[PDB]
Amino acid sequence: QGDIGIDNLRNFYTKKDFVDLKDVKDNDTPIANQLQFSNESYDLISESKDFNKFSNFKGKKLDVFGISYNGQSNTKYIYGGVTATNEYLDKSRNIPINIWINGNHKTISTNKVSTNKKFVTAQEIDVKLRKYLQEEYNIYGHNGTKKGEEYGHKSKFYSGFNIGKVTFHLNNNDTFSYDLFYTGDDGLPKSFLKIYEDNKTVESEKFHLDVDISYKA
Amino acid sequence: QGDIGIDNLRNFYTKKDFVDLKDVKDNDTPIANQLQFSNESYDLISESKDFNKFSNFKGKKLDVFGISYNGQSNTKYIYGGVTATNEYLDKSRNIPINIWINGNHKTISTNKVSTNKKFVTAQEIDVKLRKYLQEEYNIYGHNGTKKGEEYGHKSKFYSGFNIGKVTFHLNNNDTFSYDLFYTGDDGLPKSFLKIYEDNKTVESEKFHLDVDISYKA
Ligand SMILES: [Cl-]
Ligand SMILES: [Cl-]
Ligand SMILES: [Cl-]
Ligand SMILES: [Cl-]
Ligand SMILES: [Cl-]
Ligand SMILES: [Cl-]
Ligand SMILES: [Cl-]
Ligand SMILES: [Cl-]
Ligand SMILES: [Cl-]
Ligand SMILES: [Cl-]
Ligand SMILES: [Cl-]
Ligand SMILES: [Cl-]
Ligand SMILES: [Cl-]
Repeated sequence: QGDIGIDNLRNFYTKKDFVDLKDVKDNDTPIANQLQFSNESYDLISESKDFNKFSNFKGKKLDVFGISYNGQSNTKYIYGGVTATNEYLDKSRNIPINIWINGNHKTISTNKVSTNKKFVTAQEIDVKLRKYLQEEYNIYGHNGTKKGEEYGHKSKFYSGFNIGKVTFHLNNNDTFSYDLFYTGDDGLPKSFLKIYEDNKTVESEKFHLDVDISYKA
Repeated sequence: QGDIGIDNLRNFYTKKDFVDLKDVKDNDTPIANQLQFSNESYDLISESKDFNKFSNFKGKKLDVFGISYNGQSNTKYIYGGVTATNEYLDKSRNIPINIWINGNHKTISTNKVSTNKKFVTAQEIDVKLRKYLQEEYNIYGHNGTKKGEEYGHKSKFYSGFNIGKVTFHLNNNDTFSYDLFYTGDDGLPKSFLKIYEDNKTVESEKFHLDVDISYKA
């Protein structure tokens, strides 16, 4: 009856704790499309369509960041999220953001959207960004504060917004974008998180974000 | 270590065959809190905290319905489950159900939740209901079909749900409820089935069910 994608976007992007593993050794299985990181409670399984990258990462110490969802028994899944552990930046870089809210542009940078990775996954930046947008603009509704109240509750999220895009602007002239309100075919994380299966990375010092949020009735 | 309550709720409510005995004579023991029904393989022992009811039932022909669990040697236990054999309905009555799934209400009646007893145990209705909810909504996970796939697998049951209630609405009214995810203190049937020890009955023609299933992390 309902759209499970609404609660799932809000939960998985803004309430559930992100995966944040540093310098963890992959288990080096024969599985071509997965890396696997074991701990005392569960195994985290990363899936990617970049088999060549994953082959190179087999048995290496790696960083993992993003959104996980439940697997059978003591397993959890994440799409991509994996980076190498060869070099880092000397400190956290806050990613510069150009943001348009109902067509009105401003700029912001925040400790809440930052990385010290030399190459960071687009996933890590995106999930941090959406958590921040929920905090500041209540984009998915029910953020639990008064921040973003000025935009109303007209959308099916009980928010002011139902259209939005994050655009990664590379030093290039290249870009790529994700839809902030994409719920996949069924509103389930196995579907909507699949956008991260390329394990796309960006050079952290050499990109910025353009963000757009709006409403259409 | 795991939560044995997960597998036990799934097994005892949805895989293990329910006790369904009709017009069986109690053995008329001196035991105040138990009735006993003997067959060629084992004795089924019903336990209740309603000593007055059990005293009245001693040595009578009775109906027994619910969930049994293992006793020593050739014995099995059930909490309550016992009704008299004086009168019945002319055919089975499907119990009307109001159900909320993630806050969305609909109505259903089904042959799978029905009784022809004039007074039926809340136990019989509850266990039938939960088997039906597993079939239709995969509430306890691993139902073995695609029904309920649309709710996902985020919960520790590998299902879309971790909060739920069945409410018996009497026509007076008077309600009482059971928690659909209660596992008792230890996850064992001797514990979680104890909710049925009152041998509570309802007048079958004069009640309906309100059911609520949802998820929180
Ligand atoms: Cl499981
Ligand atoms: Cl990398
Ligand atoms: Cl509004
Ligand atoms: Cl909307
Ligand atoms: Cl709402
Ligand atoms: Cl999809
Ligand atoms: Cl780049
Ligand atoms: Cl069993
Ligand atoms: Cl009775
Ligand atoms: Cl009917
Ligand atoms: Cl899910
Ligand atoms: Cl859970
Ligand atoms: Cl009643």
